[PDB]
Order: sequence, then structure tokens, then C-alpha cells
Amino acid sequence: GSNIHYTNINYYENAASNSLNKQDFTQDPEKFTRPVVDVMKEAAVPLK
Amino acid sequence: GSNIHYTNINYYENAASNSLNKQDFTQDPEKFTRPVVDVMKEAAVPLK
Amino acid sequence: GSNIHYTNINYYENAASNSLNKQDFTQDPEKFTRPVVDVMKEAAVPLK
Amino acid sequence: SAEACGYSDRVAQLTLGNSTITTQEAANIVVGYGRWPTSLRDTDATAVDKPTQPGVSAERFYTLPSVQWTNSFKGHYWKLPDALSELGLFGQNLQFHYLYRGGWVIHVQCNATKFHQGTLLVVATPEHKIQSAESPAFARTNPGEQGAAYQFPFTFEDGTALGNALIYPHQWVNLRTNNSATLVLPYVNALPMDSGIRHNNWTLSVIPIVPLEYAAGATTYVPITVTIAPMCTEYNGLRAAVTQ
Amino acid sequence: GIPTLYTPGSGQFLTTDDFQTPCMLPKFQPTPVIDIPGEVKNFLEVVQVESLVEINNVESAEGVARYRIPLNVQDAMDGQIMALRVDPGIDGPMQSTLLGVFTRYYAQWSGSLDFTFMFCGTFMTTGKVIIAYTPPGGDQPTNRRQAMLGTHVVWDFGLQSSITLVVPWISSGHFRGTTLENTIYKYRYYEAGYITMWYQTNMVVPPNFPTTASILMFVAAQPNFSLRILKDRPDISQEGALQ
Amino acid sequence: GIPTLYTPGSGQFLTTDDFQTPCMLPKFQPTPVIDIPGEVKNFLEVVQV
Amino acid sequence: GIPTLYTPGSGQFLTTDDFQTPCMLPKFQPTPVIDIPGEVKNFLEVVQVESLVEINNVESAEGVARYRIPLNVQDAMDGQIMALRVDPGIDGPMQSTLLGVFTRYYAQWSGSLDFTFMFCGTFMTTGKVIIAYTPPGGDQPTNRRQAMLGTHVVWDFGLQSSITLVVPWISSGHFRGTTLENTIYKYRYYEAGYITMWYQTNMVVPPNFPTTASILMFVAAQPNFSLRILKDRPDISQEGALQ
Amino acid sequence: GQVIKSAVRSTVENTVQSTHSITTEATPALQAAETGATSNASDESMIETRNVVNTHGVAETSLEAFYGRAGLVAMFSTDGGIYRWYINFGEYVQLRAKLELLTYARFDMEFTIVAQVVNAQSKVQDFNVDYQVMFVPPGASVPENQDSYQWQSSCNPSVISNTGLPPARVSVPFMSSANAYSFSYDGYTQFGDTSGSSYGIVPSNYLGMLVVRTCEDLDGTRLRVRVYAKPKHVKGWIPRSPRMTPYKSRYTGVYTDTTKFCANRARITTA
Amino acid sequence: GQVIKSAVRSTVENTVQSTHSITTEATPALQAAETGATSNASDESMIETRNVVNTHGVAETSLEAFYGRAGLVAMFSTDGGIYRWYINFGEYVQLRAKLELLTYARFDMEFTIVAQVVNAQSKVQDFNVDYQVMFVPPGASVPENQDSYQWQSSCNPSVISNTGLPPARVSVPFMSSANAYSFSYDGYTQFGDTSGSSYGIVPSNYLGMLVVRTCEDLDGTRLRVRVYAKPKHVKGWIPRSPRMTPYKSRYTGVYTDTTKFCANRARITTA
Ligand SMILES: CCCCCCCCCCCCCCCCCC(=O)O
Ligand SMILES: CCCCCCCCCCCCCCCCCC(=O)O
Ligand SMILES: N[C@@H](CCC(=O)N[C@@H](CS)C(=O)NCC(=O)O)C(=O)O
Ligand SMILES: N[C@@H](CCC(=O)N[C@@H](CS)C(=O)NCC(=O)O)C(=O)O
Ligand SMILES: [Cl-]
Ligand SMILES: [Cl-]
Ligand SMILES: [Cl-]
Ligand SMILES: [Cl-]
Ligand SMILES: [K+]
Ligand SMILES: [K+]
Ligand SMILES: [K+]
Ligand SMILES: [K+]
Ligand SMILES: [K+]
Ligand SMILES: [K+]
Ligand SMILES: [K+]
Ligand SMILES: [K+]
Repeated sequence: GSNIHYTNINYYENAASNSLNKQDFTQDPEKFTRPVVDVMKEAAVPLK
Repeated sequence: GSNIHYTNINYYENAASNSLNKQDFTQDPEKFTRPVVDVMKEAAVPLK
Repeated sequence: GSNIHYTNINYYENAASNSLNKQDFTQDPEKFTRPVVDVMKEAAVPLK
Repeated sequence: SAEACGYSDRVAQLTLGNSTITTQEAANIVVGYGRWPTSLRDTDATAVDKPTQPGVSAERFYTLPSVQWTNSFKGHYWKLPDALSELGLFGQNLQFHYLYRGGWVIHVQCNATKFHQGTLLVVATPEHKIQSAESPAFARTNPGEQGAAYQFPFTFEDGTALGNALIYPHQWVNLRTNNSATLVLPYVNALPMDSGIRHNNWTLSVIPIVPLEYAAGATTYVPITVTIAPMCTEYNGLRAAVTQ
Repeated sequence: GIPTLYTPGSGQFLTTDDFQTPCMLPKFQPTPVIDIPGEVKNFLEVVQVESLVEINNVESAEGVARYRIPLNVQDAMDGQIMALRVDPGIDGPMQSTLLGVFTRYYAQWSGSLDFTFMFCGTFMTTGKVIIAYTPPGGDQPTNRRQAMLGTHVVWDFGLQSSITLVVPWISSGHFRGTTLENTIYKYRYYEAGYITMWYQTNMVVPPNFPTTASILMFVAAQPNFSLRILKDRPDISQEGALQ
Repeated sequence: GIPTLYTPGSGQFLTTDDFQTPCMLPKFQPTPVIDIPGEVKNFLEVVQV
Repeated sequence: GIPTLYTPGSGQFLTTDDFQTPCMLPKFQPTPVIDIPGEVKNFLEVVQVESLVEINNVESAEGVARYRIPLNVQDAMDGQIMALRVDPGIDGPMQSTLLGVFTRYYAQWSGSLDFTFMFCGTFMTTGKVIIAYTPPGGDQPTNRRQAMLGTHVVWDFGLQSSITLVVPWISSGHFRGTTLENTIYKYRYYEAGYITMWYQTNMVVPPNFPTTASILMFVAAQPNFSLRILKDRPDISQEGALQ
Repeated sequence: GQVIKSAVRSTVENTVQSTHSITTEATPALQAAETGATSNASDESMIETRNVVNTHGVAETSLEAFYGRAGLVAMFSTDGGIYRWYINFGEYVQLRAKLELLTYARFDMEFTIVAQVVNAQSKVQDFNVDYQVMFVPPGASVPENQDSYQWQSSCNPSVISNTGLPPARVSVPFMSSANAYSFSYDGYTQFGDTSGSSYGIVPSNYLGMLVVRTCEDLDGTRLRVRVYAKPKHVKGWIPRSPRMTPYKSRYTGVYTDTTKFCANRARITTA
Repeated sequence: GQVIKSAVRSTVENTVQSTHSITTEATPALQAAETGATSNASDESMIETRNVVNTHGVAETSLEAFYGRAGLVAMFSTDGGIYRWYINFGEYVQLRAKLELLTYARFDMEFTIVAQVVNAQSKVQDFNVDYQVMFVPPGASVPENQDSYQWQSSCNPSVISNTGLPPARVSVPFMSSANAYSFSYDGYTQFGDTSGSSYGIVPSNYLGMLVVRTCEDLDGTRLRVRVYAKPKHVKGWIPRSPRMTPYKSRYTGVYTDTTKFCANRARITTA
């Protein structure tokens, strides 16, 4: 996959000149998948 | 033969971009040449 | 003449890729000029 | 002692489940690539459902129909797991699941007498393709428990040299020396598990390289028998039974 | 801009070059490496495995029969059974073996060779044969007495069905060319010698038994064997694109 | 001048390449990043909806 | 991409350049270096070895006879025996010597020279000769008296058959050109002088003995000798490809 | 588990001096090929040997050294300024035969593209033109013409170069959905079909196609293209019996039967 | 063992001041060439000398400095778009004569290839074309035509460049099966043959051939090629007597007999 021996040195003044970002993580999708006020546990019924 | 002063620095993000591997060893061929359960010493007879 | 600040770094795997050797000395030519068993001093006569 | 003097005893007993196989003229036991069958590691697995591991109901010896070593005999082969796809609970588990993984213990039997001569190469080949024909017949790529006769032994049915088949796990049944061959095979594939009705991981071949000959008047009817046992098996993706 | 001076070789495409280059899929993450039996790291592991020699390469032998060395009850003594140049990379009985194929993928070789033979007659069939290796210098030995002066082993048929004759590495140089092509390169210079087999006594059998039997011949590289300079295998070719 | 040897691939335009290049406006200073709800970092967050 | 600026010289092929370049066989492993006698690291080791001067290069002398300096019983005194320019790289008696060949592979030289002579007459043949080196400025000396004013050695024939005349390095500059080509370069400027030989007394022999004898002339570089600026040896040439 | 170890070496085995042996105990020469094991008789046991400190290396036969060089995998000319090449290594036999020496293998690859302009009579032209090579994964739309919209290549990777520049080159990672590429597959491409045409091919080995075009239309000439591939970072499993018959088809290993591999000689007793 | 040491120096020997000597003891000038030894008389012993701190170096005469530069070894034109050159350095005399100054030598080499297009009248053309140089080791199949399958070069090393790019260049290691190349061999190429044609040539010096082609067909023109070789990392043994007669053949050292090396002069007494 990705290298653990990558050399990141910027040759230019402006950050716009830099190469692509190398993070690429993902985050908990809750803000999109479960944007509700009241927590609804997986083991219980949703509405009661 | 091979150098003892080789510079190995990766310029790219993905390992697929890296140059060829530089190990090149060989291993005991037993798993192919003598894949038997019972050890058969060179000095004794094979079957008895 | 030759530099005292030369940078010698090998970029390739095989020594055959390296640049020319930088020693260039000469050695006592005795094995060619005086390959004799008995030493013959410059101050004495050769044969006696 | 056999292990003390550094040799291999000619007798052997193989016990799996409710089955036991014995031989008094063996020639050691081969363990393919030096590896015994093993379960799928959590770091190699991909299918998420809890697997089925039938145990003794499927990991036992199944004997297939015998084959006659005729004068014109060119050899015979069987595909695995194809050959057992309809035998016992191993077959049932193979049919009811999408995925299967397992090893094998193979025992080839062929006895004659000290008055007979002949030599059989017994080889287990991974991914052995039957490609001597432009369009291979299903009857030959998946011959079932009856197995199929060789038509092109010299080229190993795949365009390679028979003599180089020794690069695969094998033994020989040389009548003057032994009457059986035994091979333990681990699961081999480029995947952690696969379909047992669409892919055959191993092919067992029994090929006569030195024709069967004998003192005039001796028994001429000499059978070759194959007994195979699935070992360390597991299945995933349960559903209704499906065969190829 | 850092001052630079580009040199000869710039822009060339050397098939054996070894540079780093941009990846088509820079963020791609491959499937995990799983546990698969039989990993090989060097092909020397393969040439050390014995394979059959197509030793009986004569008009009368077709297919499988070409692997069998004919043996029969003699009515004369000291007769010859077979002969072969030991060179692993030349055209002949060795070319279709594992050792031969890989040797043919290289230009030079070195190391001892293992020639193993298995007798396949009946349990009652006996015999003693001598297998000899004749280092280079002259032609193959003409009779058993001459052959016997070189490296050899006397084989007695019995419970242990096989015997090994080690053709030790005996060469002027550390390596030998894999071909003996003469017309252009004069490589006959590298001939490694011959291996011959003779009846030491005779093949003997009981009444009504097969008076002919077979010997299978195997060959493999020893642990001190190696190859150098990769080259295209002369056996693989084509006359047009494949469809 | 440092001796160099240019290799195959030189001058090519690989759409997925990732090099640093001179900026058209080297001293430009972008507007600040403000607080906007719903930031997404990976589309896996979307296919899970 | 790191900003760079390629400069003049880029792409040129200078035969004496010294860069690192990709190897055709990156993983190749050469045969071991074994113990072989006579290793040489610098050709200065070779030019210090004495070799024969083709001194008698006249019409009447063919082949081997050209290495012999003629000596004979005189009936007059102070006569001359031979003469030669000492310059090691010019056309003449020196050009076919070891020293001459290598000097001809270079444009400049420096150092003292060793001229050794071996008398080859009978054990009973006696004589004394004077060998002189005349530093540049004029023409070769016309008589023994003039020659005797320069560097010289008086040689007495006896048990020790040879004598050495060292032509010391006496030059205005640290080096001299190896050619004296005048028409274009006016290199006659570098002439190093002459070496001449004269009868000091006379060659004397017993009754009925050979009244003529020979002297062999050797030349070699001294330990303070060196060469600069490699150039193609003018003697090696061809008019068409060789087959 | 694994009952046979695999210790690594960087040089071949040395030879140790040995002496004569007259005994009934040790019998190194006696073997039994029936066991399936290769002889274990050593040089030192068969003859009297001397000491040899053997420093011969083993590097050139490593998988990396054997496979680590470029080989031709595709060669074609555009037609109407375009060409569609399905990625597979069965067209040119040399590299194909090499890969088939292993059953399974993982490796990255370096692709190198060499292109030139040729006329109708197939004569090379000194003409620099821009060309585009686009990788179209299975499922993506393949351009029908030299100017179709797919050439926008906003997602598909593309490489644009010129016949006047050095050969184009890019690396690709190990892309199979499997954990290794398979160079021998005894199975079918799908369930419910047992026709011979779908036997012996593992679909996961096919990663798509390369479609090529000249960015603008050539006048009466065509673009000639050669694609070379070089395996890198090779890991392999299960050595196979080498191909011993000519290849006949690009997608199958079908062959013509033969009764011999090497040529015949007069007699078995004359070397 | 070695009874004569070989200490290394980086400068020539200094001159030390000396004075007169009138004695019966020391006689430096007296020598005996019969012993086979070169005179050992020093400057300081033959004349009165002064002190000279000589800093002259010895670098330019080292083996590396002498051999370390490129020289032409091959020059040819394609025929039918192809040319087969057997690797050997006997065609062009300059480099050949240099190598023959040593009996045995080990060295790596840097090969440089310069190619241009020329027409039928041998006039150079400004035409950029791709060319391929393939190294075919002995035993490998040599391509018969410009488009034969061997050009796939999946194992044979090949270098593909263009007449429009700088000269191609690659390094090669010390490849002989021997422990040193031999530039003088008093023996035969094989056992059982004593014909003159197989005398004086050591086969291990022949590593194969270079076959060249233009990747595509030229129209009426040919590819002109020059190959240069430059020894590197030189190690040499046993200096030899320099060639003193013209070369006549590419593979043998045969020559025309002569009665003199240098030209004659009027008399031995006139310099
Ligand atoms: C955009 C630049 C284009 C460069 C080419 C990229 C090609 C990507 C595909 C790589 C897949 C390689 C798989 C090799 C296995 C095939 C084996 C077989 O033929 O059976
Ligand atoms: C693929 C690129 C091609 C570059 C050329 C590679 C050539 C490899 C061969 C090198 C062998 C050099 C041996 C020199 C000794 C020959 C002496 C002789 O002629 O007798
Ligand atoms: N078919 C177009 C002409 C071709 C064209 O402009 N194609 C565009 C839009 S369909 C494109 O995507 N071109 C990609 C390219 O050529 O790079 C027309 O309507 O005349
Ligand atoms: N002879 C071929 C034409 C030439 C050709 O396509 N050759 C192929 C396969 S034989 C090749 O290997 N070419 C290598 C190359 O030219 O790079 C035909 O049948 O028309
Ligand atoms: Cl041959
Ligand atoms: Cl031959
Ligand atoms: Cl001159
Ligand atoms: Cl002059
Ligand atoms: K819930
Ligand atoms: K259970
Ligand atoms: K070792
Ligand atoms: K044994
Ligand atoms: K062995
Ligand atoms: K000094
Ligand atoms: K002296
Ligand atoms: K001297």
C-alpha cells in the first residue's frame, strides 16, 4: 500500500503548489446516518 | 557485485512506485525436495 | 590536480554502475625489474 | 526404533473419523509443501458468517470405484473436491454451502506380487487444467467419483512434460517396492475459500510410466484403488443444495 | 533552478533498468497477503527437485516410453546400457527436465549434479550395474574398463530401489556456458563430460519372468549449484500473434 | 551542473500524477475557513446513508 | 518537481567522462578474484623494466642484428662507436622499446633515464669505452674530447659485463613534449640531448680471436619518471575493417 | 502447520574435505525415489572431496531477478485513430511462459509505452504527435471514436504523451480482487455454465482495457504502439511444470499433442 | 609465496643531494644484465646531485587512467532493418592494441551507442527513429528478421532509444566464466581438434552478440550504428610486449614478417 518512508519537502512558497494531501481517513458517519436528538440503542425498539 | 553504499529513498506515495526488491536470497528447498513426514537421514537406508 | 572535496555516493545497485576508481597509485616495480632470489645491493658488484 | 536409526518404517495406519486405513508396504508419507491442513485465520478470512465445521461426519476416508490397470492403460485422474461432491456428508456440506475450504489425505492402493513389475506415478497437482482440447468437455474437467482416463499422459493433459510433474507433491508405486502411496495435502488457492462446485483445487493422477508386466500365467487383473479423506474443512454461505 | 547536466543514456528504455516511477493509483490499497502453502523465493529451490530425463530419445520410442532405460538379461559380459553428455543446458534428453528448462533460461552454470536411478523390475529380478562420470578431455569411454577409471558408483538392485551418482563439479573455471554451440562461439570448450552405465554383472531372473526391465533416470541440481545471465528460453517461440 | 539522467516517463502527463508545481499567484492569501455544518472527509460516509 | 536548469554540455558524449550509469545486469555476481602472480597497478612499473634499443638501424642490418652495437679492434685512437638522441618518444631506435611504446601513448614526459650496456665479446677480449650524455644547446659532439665534457661514465670490460649510464633529468621545464615535430608545433624546442660512445682505449684480443664483438643496449625509466596526457599511439593503424 | 523450515542463504553451499569410508552403517548412495523425496546424497559422501569455500551468489535466480525486467505484452496500430486493447498477457509467448512457472503470484507492474507514426505501407515516419492511453476498468464506458466524451477521463486514469518524448511509463499496484494473481485455474468463470469456452480462465486476472488514440486526427497515417510490462516486488507460490509445447491460443493453454520433446539420436548408448 | 613486496607511492621519487666518491668499495655503475634484473644504479650514485622535492604524480599512467575512456569497438549499418554484431574487440585496432598490453584483466564496461539514419548513398539524414539493441547471450535464439518474436525480449536485456535522443549507454559487469578476461591464450578452443582455426582464442571471452533493428521499417534508408566501450574498475596482471606489427585479421594475431621496426639512418654514429 502506502509508504512509511515518504519524503515530504515543499519547494514552493504557496501551499497551493503542494502535492495532494496524504491523510485519507474516514469519519463516523453519524451526522448523516443518525442525525437525531434522542439516542436509539441498537438493542431496544426505536419508538416507544 | 552489489554495493554496500546504496541510497534507498522513496520519492512516491505508493509502494508500487518503489524500485525492485534488493534481497534476493534463496531458502532451504526441503518443502519441495523432501516433503515427507518421517525424516530419512543421509547415512541410513530410506525404507526399513 | 584532484579535489579533496569530492562527493562519492552510489545511486545504483550493482558496483559495475559505479564511476571510475579514484586511487591511481603505483607500486614498487621490483617484481618486474628485479625478480631475483639473491639480493644484489647497488653498492656491491652483482656477481662474485 | 524407526526414528532412532533415521529411516521410515514400511507399515502405516491412517485413522480419521470412523475409518482406518492400513498398509504394510508404504514408502513414507508425503506432506504437500511441508504443510499440514490448517483452519482459516481471522486475518485471512473475508466471509463474515460463522462457518460450519462438520468434523468427523466429513473428515473421514471415502473409497472411490476401482480402476483396472489394463494393458492399454494410460493413467487415470480425479478432481478434488469434484470426486466427492456427492459422497456422504462431505458432499452434502459442499452442496449446501457457497464456500468451502479444506485439506486432504490421499491413499492410492495397488498390489500385485513379487512376480509382477510396473511403476505408477501418483501425483497431486494444484490447478491441473485438462486443456488438450480446443473446448474441454465437462465430462473430462469434472469426471466425478468415477474419475477419467488419461488420453495424453506424455503431455500431462496440459502441454507440459510428464517427467516434470515431480515438482508437485507425489510418490511412486513401484511394485517391487511398495503397494501404496499416501499424500497429505493442505488447502491451496489464491483465495481464503472458494466454491466447491465451480473450482477444483487439486487433481489426483495415477499414471503408469513403466507398464505392468509379469511372469507368464500370473494374475492379470490388477485394480488400482483410491481412498480420500477431507481434512480440516469449513464451510460458509449456507443456502439450498446446489451442484454444478 | 538547480543547475544540472543531463548525460548519455537519457531518455533510453533499458528493459532491465530499475527506477522509481509515479503510480497510476497512488492511494490504492491491495488485498492482504494470506497464508498460502508452497512459497518460493528463488528458482534454485526448483532445480534442486528431481525430474525425469527423456533418456531413451530414439526413433522407436514414443511418448512415455522415452523415459525408460531398457535393461535385459545378457548373454555376454561388461556390456553398455546407456550414455549421455552431462551438460544440463544443451539440446537432448536434459532439455525437457526442470533443471534443463531453467538452465536454458541462463547463459552460465556451476555446481554438482544429482543423477538418481530407480530400478523397476520385479522383486525377484536382481542385478548390479556401474554408473560412471567421465570428466572432459576425450570422447565417451568405449568399454567398461575405461569408464571405470572415472568417478563412479556400483549399484546393487535390492530393497532400496534407487541409487545416486553425484556428478561433482569438476571444471577449470568457476562457471561453464550453458550451450556448446561451436560454429560461432566455439563453446564446445565448456563440455562437462559424460555419464555412462554398464552391466557390472548381469540382470538375472527366475523362470518365465520378463527378461527385460526398466530403469527411470532422475536429475537435479546439488546445493552448490547456481546460474548466471538470464536469457530467453530457445524453446518458447511463435510465428504470429495468438488469438 | 549536477550530472543527471532523465528517464522514461519524462514529459508525460499522467492524470493521476502528484507533483508540486509553481503557483500562478505565489503570494495569494485565501479567505479563512469558516464553520460550516456537514463536513465530509470520505464518501464512505455517504454510501452508509 | 524540483526546479532545475540544464546547462551546456547536456547530452554530449565526452569519451573521458566519468558518470554512474544503470547496469544491464543489476543483480549479477562476478566470479571471485583469485590469486594471480604479476599484478600491475600502474604502467610506470613497466617502463622501469629494461628493453633492447634497436640501435643499429642501418641498411645493412636486418632483424636481430639491429640490436647489436658493432665493436672492433682499432688501429687509430679516440674513435666513435655510436650516437643517439636520448628523447624516448621520437621516431628512431627507441620507438620499439617498452619505454618508447608507452612514451608514445603520452604527450609529455619527465625523469631520468637508465641506459645499460652489456659487452658480449669473449672472456679474453678487453677494452675501455666512454659513454657520454650531452645536454642540449648544440649538435652532437664531434670528437671524444668534446663529448667528455658532459655527463659520462668510463666503462671497463671485465667480470661484471654491464655498465649503466644514467641520463639525469636536466631540463628547463618540469616536463618535455614527447615529439620533436617541428614544422607545425616547433617542438624541436624540447630536444633532450645526445648520448654517444667512444673508444676510451681500444678493444684488444689474443691471437686468432674474433676482431669484432657486440654490445647490447638497454633502456628504462628511472624512479623519478612520469608521463602526462594520453594520446593514441601513432604506430597502431588500419586501412579498413579487419576480418 | 508447517513441519519443514525454510532458512535463507545468500551463497551456495561450501564443500568440506572428506575421506574414505568402508562401512556397513552409513550408506548415503542408497535411495528410494518412491518416497517422493529427492535424493539427499551429498558430494562429500559419494567421493573424497577437498575444501572449497564457495562464494557464488544466488541473486540472479531470485523471483525478483528472474521477473524484474520488461517484456512485450501488446503491439498494435490504431484504426480510425483509436485502438482497444483488453489487458491480458497471452498474446506474446515469452512473458507468458515465464509467468506460468508459478501457480500464484503477487506483484506490482511497471508499464512502458513506445509509440511511433507509420504510413499505410507500414513505413515509419518522423512525425511527433500527442497520444493518449486511457485505462478503462470493467464497467466503465469504452469510447467508440477518437473524439468520444469518455476521453475527458475525469475518473479513468490516462497518460498523455508524445511520440517525440521518451517512452511513457507508469507503475500499477497489485490490483486483483484475489490475494494473488493465478496463472493456472482449474475451474469455470461462472455458475450455471459448463461450456469449454468458459473453462480455465479466472476473471479476476482481467483488470480492464487500455484504449489508445491520437489527440487529434492524423492525415493518412496511423499510430503504432508497443506496450511492455515489468513485474516488481514479486511474491510467488507453488512452482509449476514448465510449458513444453507451443502456444496456439491467446486465452487457453490448448496445444498440439506430440510424441517427443527433444530430438532423437541414433542409439541410447552413444552420447 | 611472494618474496618481493609492492609498496605503493602517489608521487615519483625525490632526488637527494650527493657528493663525490673515490673508493674501491661501492661500485653502483657496474652491472650484470645476465641476471635478468634491471640496473639498480641511482642518479645520486652516478653523478653529484642536488635536492629535488619532486611532487610529480603518477595518476595518468594507472590502469584506470590508461583504460578508463571510450573507444570504438563496432560500426555498421542495418540491412533489411537489422544487424547482428558478435561481441569482440578485434575489428578496430586502437582499443585492441591497448588491451593486449596485459595478459589477464578484470573490468566492468560502459557501452555507449551512437546511431543515425543514412540513405542509400550513405548521406546522413535528419530523421528521428526508434531503435532497439538487444543483447543475446550464447544459446539464446537470434532474430532472423526485423519483426521476429525474439524482439519481445522478455529475458534478454534490450535498450530502446531514438536517434533524436542522446547516445544510449549502459554498464556491464565483469561477465567471464573465468576469473579474468585473457588477452593472450596459447591453447585450443576444444578437445579433439588441433586445426589452426581453433588456436589462440579463449571462448570465455565471447559473451554473445548485440542485434540491432529499427522498431518499425524505414523507407529506403538505413540505421548507421557506432558502439563504444569504456573499461572501468580495471585490475590487471602480467604486462606484455606491445604489438609491433600491423593487425591483419579480426580473430587472430597473424602478422606480416618484417626486418625492422624503426626506419633506417645513414650510420650508427650520426644521431
Ligand atoms: C493510465 C496509464 C496506463 C498504464 C497501464 C495500466 C494497466 C493496469 C492494469 C494492470 C493489471 C495487471 C494484471 C496482470 C495479470 C494478468 C494475467 C493474465 O493475463 O492472465
Ligand atoms: C542491452 C544493452 C546492450 C549493451 C551491450 C552489452 C554487452 C555485453 C557484453 C560485454 C562483454 C565484454 C567482454 C570483453 C572482452 C572481449 C575481449 C575480446 O574481444 O577478446
Ligand atoms: N461529436 C462532437 C465533436 C467531438 C467533441 O467535441 N467531443 C467532446 C464532447 S462530446 C469531448 O468530450 N471530447 C473529448 C476529447 O476529445 O478530449 C460534435 O458534436 O461535433
Ligand atoms: N510475422 C507476423 C508479423 C510480425 C509480428 O507481429 N511479430 C510479433 C509476433 S511473431 C512479435 O513478436 N513482434 C515483436 C516486435 O516486433 O516487437 C505476421 O504473422 O504477420
Ligand atoms: Cl548445444
Ligand atoms: Cl552438442
Ligand atoms: Cl619526432
Ligand atoms: Cl627529430
Ligand atoms: K433496534
Ligand atoms: K465440530
Ligand atoms: K558458502
Ligand atoms: K541414504
Ligand atoms: K540432491
Ligand atoms: K616525492
Ligand atoms: K652495482
Ligand atoms: K634502473
